[PDB]
Amino acid sequence: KKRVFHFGKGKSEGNKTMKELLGGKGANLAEMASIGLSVPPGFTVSTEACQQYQDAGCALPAGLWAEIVDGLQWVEEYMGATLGDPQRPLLLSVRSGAAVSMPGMMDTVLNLGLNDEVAAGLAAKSGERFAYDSFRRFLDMFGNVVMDIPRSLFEEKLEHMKESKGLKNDTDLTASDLKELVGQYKEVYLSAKGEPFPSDPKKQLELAVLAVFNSWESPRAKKYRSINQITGLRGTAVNVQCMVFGNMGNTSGTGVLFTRNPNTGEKKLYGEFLVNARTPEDLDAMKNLMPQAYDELVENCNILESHYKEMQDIEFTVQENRLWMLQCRTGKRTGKSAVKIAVDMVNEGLVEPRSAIKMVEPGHLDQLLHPQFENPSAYKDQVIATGLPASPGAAVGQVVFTAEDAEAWHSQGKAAILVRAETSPEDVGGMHAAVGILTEMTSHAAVVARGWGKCCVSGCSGIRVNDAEKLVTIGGHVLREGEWLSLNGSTGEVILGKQPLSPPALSGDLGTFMAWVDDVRKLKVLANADTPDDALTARNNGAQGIGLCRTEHMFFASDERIKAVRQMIMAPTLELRQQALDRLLPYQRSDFEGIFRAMDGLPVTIRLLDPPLHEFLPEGNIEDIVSELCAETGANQEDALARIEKLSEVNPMLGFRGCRLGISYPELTEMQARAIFEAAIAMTNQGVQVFPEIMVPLVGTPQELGHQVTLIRQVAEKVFANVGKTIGYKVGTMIEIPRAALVADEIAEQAEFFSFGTNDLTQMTFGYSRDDVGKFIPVYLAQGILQHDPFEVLDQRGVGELVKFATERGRKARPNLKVGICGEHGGEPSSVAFFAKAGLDYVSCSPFRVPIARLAAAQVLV
Amino acid sequence: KKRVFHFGKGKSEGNKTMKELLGGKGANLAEMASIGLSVPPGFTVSTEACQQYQDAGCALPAGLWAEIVDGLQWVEEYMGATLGDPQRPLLLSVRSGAAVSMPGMMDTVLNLGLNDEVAAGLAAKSGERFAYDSFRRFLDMFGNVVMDIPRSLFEEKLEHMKESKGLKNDTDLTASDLKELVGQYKEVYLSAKGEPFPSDPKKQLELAVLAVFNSWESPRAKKYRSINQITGLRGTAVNVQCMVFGNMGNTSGTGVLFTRNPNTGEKKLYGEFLVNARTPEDLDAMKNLMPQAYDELVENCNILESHYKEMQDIEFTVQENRLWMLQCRTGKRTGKSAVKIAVDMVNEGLVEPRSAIKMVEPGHLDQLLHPQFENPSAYKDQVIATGLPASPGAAVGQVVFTAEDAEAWHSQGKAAILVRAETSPEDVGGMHAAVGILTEMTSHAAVVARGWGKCCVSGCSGIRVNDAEKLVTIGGHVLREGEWLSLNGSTGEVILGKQPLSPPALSGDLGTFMAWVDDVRKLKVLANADTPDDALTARNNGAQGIGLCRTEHMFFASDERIKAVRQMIMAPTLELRQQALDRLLPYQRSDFEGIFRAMDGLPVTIRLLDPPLHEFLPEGNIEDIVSELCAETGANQEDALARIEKLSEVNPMLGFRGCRLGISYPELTEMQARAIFEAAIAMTNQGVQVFPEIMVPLVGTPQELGHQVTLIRQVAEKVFANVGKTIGYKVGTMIEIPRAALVADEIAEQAEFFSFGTNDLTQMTFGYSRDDVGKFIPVYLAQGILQHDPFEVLDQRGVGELVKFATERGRKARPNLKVGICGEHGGEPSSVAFFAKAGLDYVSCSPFRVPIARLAAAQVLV
Ligand SMILES: [Mg+2]
Ligand SMILES: [Mg+2]
Repeated sequence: KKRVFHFGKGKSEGNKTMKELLGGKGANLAEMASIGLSVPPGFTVSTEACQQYQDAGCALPAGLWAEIVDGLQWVEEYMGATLGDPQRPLLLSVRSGAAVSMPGMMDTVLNLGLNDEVAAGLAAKSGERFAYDSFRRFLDMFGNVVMDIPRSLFEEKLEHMKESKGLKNDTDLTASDLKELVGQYKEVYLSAKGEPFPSDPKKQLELAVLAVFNSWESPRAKKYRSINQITGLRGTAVNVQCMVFGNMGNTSGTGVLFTRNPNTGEKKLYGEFLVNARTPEDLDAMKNLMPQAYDELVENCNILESHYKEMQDIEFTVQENRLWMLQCRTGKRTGKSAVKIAVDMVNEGLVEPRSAIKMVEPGHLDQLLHPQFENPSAYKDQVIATGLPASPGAAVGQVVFTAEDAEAWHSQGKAAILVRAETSPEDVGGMHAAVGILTEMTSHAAVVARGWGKCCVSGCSGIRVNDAEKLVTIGGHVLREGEWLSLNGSTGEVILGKQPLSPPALSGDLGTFMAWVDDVRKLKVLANADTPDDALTARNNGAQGIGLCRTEHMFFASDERIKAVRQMIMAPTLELRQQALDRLLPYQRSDFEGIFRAMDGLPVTIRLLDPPLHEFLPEGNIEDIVSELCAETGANQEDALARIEKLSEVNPMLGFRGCRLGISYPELTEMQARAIFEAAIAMTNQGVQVFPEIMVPLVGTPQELGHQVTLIRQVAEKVFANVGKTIGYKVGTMIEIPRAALVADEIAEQAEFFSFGTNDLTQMTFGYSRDDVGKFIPVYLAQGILQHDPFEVLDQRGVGELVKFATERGRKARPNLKVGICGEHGGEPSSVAFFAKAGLDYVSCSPFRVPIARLAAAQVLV
Repeated sequence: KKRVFHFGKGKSEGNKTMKELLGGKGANLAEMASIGLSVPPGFTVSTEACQQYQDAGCALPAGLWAEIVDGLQWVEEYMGATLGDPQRPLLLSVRSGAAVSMPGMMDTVLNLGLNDEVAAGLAAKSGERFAYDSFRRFLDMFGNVVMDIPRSLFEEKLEHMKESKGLKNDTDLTASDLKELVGQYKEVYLSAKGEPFPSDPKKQLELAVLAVFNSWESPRAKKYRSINQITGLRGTAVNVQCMVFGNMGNTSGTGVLFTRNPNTGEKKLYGEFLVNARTPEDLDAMKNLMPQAYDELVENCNILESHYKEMQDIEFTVQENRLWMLQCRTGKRTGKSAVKIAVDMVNEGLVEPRSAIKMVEPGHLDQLLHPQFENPSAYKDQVIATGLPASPGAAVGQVVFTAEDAEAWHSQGKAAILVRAETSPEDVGGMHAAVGILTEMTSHAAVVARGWGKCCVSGCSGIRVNDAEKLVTIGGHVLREGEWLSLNGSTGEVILGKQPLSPPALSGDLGTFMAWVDDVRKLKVLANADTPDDALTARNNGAQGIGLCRTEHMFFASDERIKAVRQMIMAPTLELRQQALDRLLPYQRSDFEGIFRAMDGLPVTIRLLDPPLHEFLPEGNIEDIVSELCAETGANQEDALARIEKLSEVNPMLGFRGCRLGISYPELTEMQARAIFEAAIAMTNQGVQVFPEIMVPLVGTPQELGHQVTLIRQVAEKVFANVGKTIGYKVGTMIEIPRAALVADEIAEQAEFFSFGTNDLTQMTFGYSRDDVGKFIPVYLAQGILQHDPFEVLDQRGVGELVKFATERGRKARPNLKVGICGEHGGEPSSVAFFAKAGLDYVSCSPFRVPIARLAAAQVLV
């Protein structure tokens, strides 16, 4: 067989490697057959046959039809049926298929080899209504796809029939009605084509083949190929196969199933079977009717899992007590099911760890990191609305309408659902105290929740929040302060009442799976945390330390801390401006001690003040901003106003911030370094292992870094002397300025470690203000100008080149330079993959993204 | 002579090439002597002698003193005088000097070999008061620099003498008073050193030599060397020479001069001579007293110019009818003098063009591009204040206090001086109409003037501008509207009245000099102009076309045009938003026709709209902004407010601007392209040669550029068809986004030319908001973190690498890719030099910077 390959249970001339000749689908059919799967017999016309076709004057090649006939004869003899015979009928299916995906190809044609005589022979065991309904559809399909007859001509008589009969929803058409349409359809063949419908099965087949070959050069198919610059190909193949039915009596039927439970992972066939074809009946009912069939099904499923090393979602049809395998694909499943299956298959000795790692997707794993309801279905009779999955996870708490109230609930150890028509940066404190957030995937609330791993249903516009009064209008029900409400941040649903939460998992399979993940990955995964509590949550999620502790975020923690910063900025005498810095030192030192204890034994990287001073000022009308500052700091109006204007900036993202501030106000960096080293020593004295790292933000030259490094080392010497003890530590820098990447060799002389700030790097490289990019990104994506939003998915070609240059040049200067990334791409699978192959030492992300990062760092290596 | 080289008129063992052994100064002295200059005889101790010194146990090397003695004997026999002899006295000078500049070295010591006996022998012909005053100074100097005796010990007796005598301003001290101090000074030698002042000339010399060798390892000298990582050196040399005086009678004197007039360039000795030493007398008086001397001077000057190929500023001393050449250096001169001298020296066959080009500095040339007063001195008795040279040039006009009034004066063809305590972006229209600007080098007014080439004296804080009333308080005089006032933007002066302006130059020397400049340069120099009048001013300054015409600046031209843009932004129906665009089309088309005619025969590159739409909105309180917009566009309050907020941005430099706007609102780019092509055809039909170029701003990907290019080419096809004519044109892009540089190979597929926008490129590369960088740049420069402001002087190491990468990769893709730069570095000498060697095709700057650019593009090549 050089152009036509037949195939059947345990028989096939082709093999799984011939994707070129047999096309993707052909090669798979051959493989499925080659391993003993009960697949209806058939044959495949190679892509060469399609090439010789278009080349030999775009006409049917010599000898092909001969081989095709051999194939069919082989299939007929195999199935115990013949093409165009009422007694022993043989109906076929004709599908196309290239080596790769390709649109515009001839649509699948079912039940070929059918005619008035065969249709009657079919009504025999399957029924009359089914036979002629099928004959009608075939005439339509074969006519439109093979003969190029407008479907409209056919639909013109189908609806013109109801206009006389009495219905429009086809299903009422009786047997005779169908026979009448069959006649009317054939006349369409004479009216449109001039000639009659080919009643000879062989003629149909021939045409169908030619129809497929011609589909390779179709408009859609060529545009597609022309767009992706797809060349070499050679054409499409022709996959022919036998039709089968489960309506030839009670000794037949159809069913679908997952070789394993797609929700729990339990190793048990999970599906349903329909007898003679109503509503489905479970599997156990099949064997109790078709024993030899159910047994064949079982052996088929075992084969699938043994060979494909994966759970399968299939469609089978048992015809007259004989089972048939029609469709098989890797089965979708929940994360719970994904992890259990991966682990059982390893324990079963079916797959090894390195392969199991690829069986759990980031989406699967995410599901297991947040609490979930016990039965999202059991509460269908209670759902009262649906919004957007701003942040996955299940939550149950009492309704509240203010951050302050949420915080209050939290302080009493109680669960509250914060509900606000919309949120603001001032409610952030309450949003963290709430067990769930609900507002009337891109909303600013959603983003915040995700990092915390907090449930949040945003964009639920079908809601009205009554503030004056303490109630909210949602769906048809009204909820008032104190009433229970459930939120599903994964589905976006807003159930009513107190739905149950699945209890902690005891299987240990997640722990088992993750140990493989951690064994395989080379990248370390750190966490971005600014508080002792987040440090703990990061450690519990497997973080190997803290790659980024943002000191500015340690002040927006309380009104008191914020006022303290303002006092600093408004100081009149250095005698007081130092007193204000001294005040900030305790807050810092206290927070660092807490973070260090939580990270006992792990490296902790703390970044020097980065935001422009303007950020720590009240917001609102200028007059009011001035009033608040005077009351909070003791400054007069003139000075306050002058100071506010002086701190104002046109482009704050590139203004007076980062090391520029640290360099201009040395005392600031000296205060933070003192706070760090003193906290470190205090915790060491209590037996905590502390490995502090100090990082300088927004550096663009070696000089800026050197200046800050000198300051840090000086403070370290004094603190160590004053406390009579010394501990190791490291000084490093952020690489978020494109210039820094360019002169990374020079910068590496002073920095012991590099930490890419791809957020800022992406902003400066693209010249994109993330704060304002929302005004044109949608258009860029819609227009194909951008493939992905650079802020979510690392732009490997651009930003990526700078990361590579910087990494290479920095390590050439300091061979053991530690290199990481703390931008948000640090928790994004495709970005993490790029960082791994770029040779970075680690990635650092939010606490709850840590497991995802770990998974991604392993998957890229296997 | 292997360690000590003597030298005299036409005699010297060393030569101009021995900068290593003889040090920079030694080699020069040798060269000066080697060509027959009348330089007092002397000798130089090689740097080896200094090395052997520090190495042989930091002590005087063997044989050296022997050679030193040979040298002195040679000099004595040469001069007809002996060391330590009253009758035939010989006084020496001892200077240090390495191969390169080096601070911390032993200070120059004059009149060595002096004592009580010699001092008397000196009082003989020079006088008593001079002799002992010199002896006193020598004792002091020799004691402090050679014996390490605190000057304080000496000054303690110098002021303690006046406390008894009766004066403090040394010059009254009589001969005997000096003799008394001489005695008191020597006692300081016994009190401080223990031993007496070495009265033996030979001992002094020896010590002096050792003093110099020891100066190489001095604190200051080592820190300096340690900072610049200066190695290899080997030490400093010792230059010894004979002293000479012009106070030994009427047959002696001293004088200084320029071999050519430093103000006009006239080939005539320009200087003054002082007899026996009062107030100086001109040169002609020298010959009429010392003929053989004046004749020697003449031959010396001719030699200097013949050998050094440059005008010289010197100091000479004629002692007893014998001339001596003491100091020679290239003479400072005005730009007028620089150009005339360079051109005459070529005509004289003294230097060739390639060398003359290096004789005129950018500062020199700048002086000749703007009008100047006839005699800044003649108006000294009229100056009434002094400020900052915000923008060079002389200006004479009537005082006015509003832009509107300046514009009014201009419309009547009259000269006005705009005077405002400070200026704003709204007065820009009047500032251009004024012939001069004056406000009460970094002020925003100054910068603006420079481009226009307009006179401006900013920062003249000693001024009070009375608005209510139409007068201004300056100096002691009060000026009211209409009164004449003169401004010097070069000096910063504010003369009173109507001072005369030098008439146009007729020499033709500037034209001659510039033709050499233009012959040598390879870079073409284009101009940045947005109006027909600026295009003309650029052409008159030698611009070879327009590298950048900013279309946004073509709208801030008149209230009407600005309102038209606002109407566009506030359009309610597309039926009107197009009517608003149609309105903008005429303004554009009309301006382009004008620009094209002025640039007949030269390429004109026009850039698509670049500023964020927010920029075209009124400024002020929000409520007022809304009111104005409603009145100007017909919008209601709600919509106006919504629109204003919607256009607001956090970081406008990286927001919704440039091609992002052109891509999101295609009609905008279609309107501009139509305007361009229609203007081009209209002018071609009138016989003007038009070579239009369309440039796409702020591109970061090939896709953004392709999208805009497609739009442009479509409009070009329609316009050419509608007008039945076709002309050539080009499409290109700005390279101001770091990412664009990185993917310049891809971008080059669509762009026919690259134009670097180093302003923006520098902002994104450094992450510097130029609008806000002023808050830390001063500190960075003061702290040595930055060498230069990157926005003025191209950062070759960083921004420069991106320019190189982009240029190389872009040309590899499109070999004939035209590559230029239009950022401000395009007119900065060191930046222009970098662009030339980077292989760019051209630079484009403001109109009046064009000649400077041309000069710089030539100087880098010779
Ligand atoms: Mg950052
Ligand atoms: Mg720009």
